[PDB]
Amino acid sequence: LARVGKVRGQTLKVAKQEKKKKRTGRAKRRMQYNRRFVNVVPTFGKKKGPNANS
Amino acid sequence: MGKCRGLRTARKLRSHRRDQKWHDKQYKKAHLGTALKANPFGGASHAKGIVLEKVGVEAKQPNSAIRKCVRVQLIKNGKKITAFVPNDGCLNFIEENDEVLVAGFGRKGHAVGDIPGVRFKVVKVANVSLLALYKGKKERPR
Amino acid sequence: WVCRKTYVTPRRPFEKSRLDQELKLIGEYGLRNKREVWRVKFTLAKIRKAARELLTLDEKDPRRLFEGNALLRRLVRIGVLDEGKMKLDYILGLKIEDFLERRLQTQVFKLGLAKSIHHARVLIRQRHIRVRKQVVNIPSFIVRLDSQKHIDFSLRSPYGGGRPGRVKRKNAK
Amino acid sequence: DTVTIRTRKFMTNRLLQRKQMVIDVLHPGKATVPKTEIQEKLAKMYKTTPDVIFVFGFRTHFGGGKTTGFGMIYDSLDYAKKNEPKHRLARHGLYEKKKTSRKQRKERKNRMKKVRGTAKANVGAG
RNA sequence: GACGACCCAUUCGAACGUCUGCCCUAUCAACUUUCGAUGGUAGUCGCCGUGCCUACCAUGGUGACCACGGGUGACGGGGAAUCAGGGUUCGAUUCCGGAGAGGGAGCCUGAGAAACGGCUACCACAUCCAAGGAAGGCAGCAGGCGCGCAAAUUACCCACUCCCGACCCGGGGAGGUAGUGACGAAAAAUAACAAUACAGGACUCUUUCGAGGCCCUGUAAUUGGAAUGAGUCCACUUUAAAUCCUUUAACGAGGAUCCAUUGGAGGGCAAGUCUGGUCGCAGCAGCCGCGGUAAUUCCAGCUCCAAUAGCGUAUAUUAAAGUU
Repeated sequence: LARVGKVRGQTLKVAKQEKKKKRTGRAKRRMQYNRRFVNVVPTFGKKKGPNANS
Repeated sequence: MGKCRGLRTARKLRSHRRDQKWHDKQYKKAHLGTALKANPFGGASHAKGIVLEKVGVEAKQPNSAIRKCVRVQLIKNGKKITAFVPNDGCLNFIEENDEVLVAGFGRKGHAVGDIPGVRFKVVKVANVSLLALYKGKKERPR
Repeated sequence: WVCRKTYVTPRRPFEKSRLDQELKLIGEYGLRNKREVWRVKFTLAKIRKAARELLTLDEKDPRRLFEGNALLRRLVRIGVLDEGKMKLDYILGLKIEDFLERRLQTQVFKLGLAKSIHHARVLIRQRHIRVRKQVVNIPSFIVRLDSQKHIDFSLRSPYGGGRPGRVKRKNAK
Repeated sequence: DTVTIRTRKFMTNRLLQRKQMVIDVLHPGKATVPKTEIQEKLAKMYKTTPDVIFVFGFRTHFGGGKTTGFGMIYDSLDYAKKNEPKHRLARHGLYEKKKTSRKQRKERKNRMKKVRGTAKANVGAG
């Protein structure tokens, strides 16, 4: 149990690398503005966050 | 309060403050220079040495682990420093009797975390970073 | 030689309240980064500091007169302040948003020919506008009051007279 | 194209025997034309003929539409040929340089230094 | 007109002298004197004033208002970083003053030097030699070795700016120009617009359902029209000659590529009680703490968050510290 490389050398290695190109600079802020505030969805008090994979 | 507020007491103020400043811990290390003489560093951010031999270092309770450090002698002092090695499997990328580059933890004098007796870590083996060795965007140059 | 910074960073690294204001402000005007925001706010807070001196100086001190008179002229010349005001107290009533109205890309959209603000910035950079006789490529022109009645498209462009682009003449060939 | 030559702050510079102005030029759909073409037009605006005219400068602003330079016009040839920095005369040829690169001078100089009486070998001979 | 010379004045200075201003240390409190310490008298010397030096004579001078001694990774100042007010820290380094050219000493020339791109000697180095002798000092520009955590071309040129000479003409690694350059600073691209398609709010139309709808919105599907420099590149221009920049031919965008990364997602602190693997092992963790088979913190995948042509890490230091 002194052995190193243990946890990293017995884990599976997988990927699903992107084909889709993400935006930079201006447009990345444009989407951030619209998706949060100018949609306009919000409803009754909730905890949701901008992520939820629950 | 409880002290002079004269108009001609500049001497009694500026000589008192110059004495009671030495009771501060920080000030007393900076200006005596005993810091420099005692440290294995010259005040330099990094330093370079040559490996002596791998070791295993036990953890302080509650935590129990073996932490796989090294022990190193320096180029320019010849004295010995015990240095941590970062992420999993990076120990293997350090080979005995080669040069390394060391660096402090980020607490600037004191032992960090649950590992005692270690005050230094390792960043580059031989002009190549632990990152690129670990991630696999570079290979051993030998 | 001589160099200095034109912006400062916020003291707090994160703060839910702050970030939303900086985000939504950037959304309206099509700005690229917060560095384009903090730039404005440095200049403003500088002007707010100079004004804050002169109000505490004696009334009818010669220093206070000559500075204020020539200062307020400059604020009126760019059009962030009116001459129906014309005193130092209204400097402190000035705020961030009034500047941004006088930006080039804002004035293209507001008083000229554009779609959404995101379009208008691209037109400035792709050399399809001029300011009186002179091509520009800088959306941060900040535009003097007199020059608002000379904003026109360019005289060599496919927008108005001048040679077509390489999408049209390609398809012609 | 059709281009305009336009004056700007003339001086009758009697001491050097010349007339110096600015060469302010407008070009409509082009800009940045040869300097040779420019001095032709200035030849037939003061009738001084184009071999005593000399011009230089001519940086072109963004988007074209204007270019601005600096021009001299001498009364006679010999007043130019005397005064004139050499490279401006050689700019439209009548003079050259040689001489010859750089270095071959210094290495010869230090060799000439170490002889006395006769240095005619080193001046021709190495 | 040119040159030279004596003196006076002038200019550029040079040299001494006045008053005030200094970092740490008392586990440095008494210091200085015939090996002149302080003063008097006369003389020598020197460009001159003067214990500068010598003879004779006196016994003074300095200190708890910190002398004397020791230390300084101490050249000084004009300044720099941070900063409400008051401060703190740094100043090798482009301007000004000073000191020094391997370490010491002596000296020639000159108006000016105790000169080192002058000389002589000793000491420490190192080179050539026919062994008799001879020659040397990169803290000048480049360049090499060494030292280290740590730093560029043995490039081009007197055209600019100035200096030197008997000189309008000569010379200058001063200086200018280019190369290397993510120390650092300023500017601001990496897709904008319609069609269809779903989707939403005011609306308004309807009892509601539902439908329309333009101010919108993303989001799918393909596209369509339109635009531009990134690059490639003739010409002009630039300049000492050229590069770059600006200016202009001709090629140059359908998103699969003409590809944005660096860190983070338990709390402090903006963002996952998602999925797989590991099971106090391996590792993470500035700090508090995570891992003992159901891990929101480890190793990976997906998604999300922050800043962005930048971001992370180590160390010195300031603010936070009314914890000097």
